[PDB]
Amino acid sequence: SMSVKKPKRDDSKDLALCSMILTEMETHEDAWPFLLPVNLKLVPGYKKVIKKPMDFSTIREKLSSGQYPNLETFALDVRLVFDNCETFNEDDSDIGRAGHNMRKYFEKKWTDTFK
Repeated sequence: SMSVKKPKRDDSKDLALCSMILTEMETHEDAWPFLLPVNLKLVPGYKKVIKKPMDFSTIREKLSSGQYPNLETFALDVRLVFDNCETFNEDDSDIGRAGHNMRKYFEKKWTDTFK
């Protein structure tokens, strides 16, 4: 509350560390569905169904330009990528499996780096 604060957690490396995680996600072999924004002209249904599209290139640009106020807003956009994928793709599809694999990969790196 006013003039009453928990001890200050060091957040000075968060930017660098989120960039590293994002690099590891970018270079994973199953990243290919997620590297670029879904082409809303060429994929029927996407625009109407997926209210907030997100992809790794968009996260990278937001990251690089100070548009994440903290590491939690960064994790929310990563999770959005996989939540969108589960909304639009069957579990038993190459893309559906890719999204489950990548979410696992991310959540481990996240826990190991920050928890």
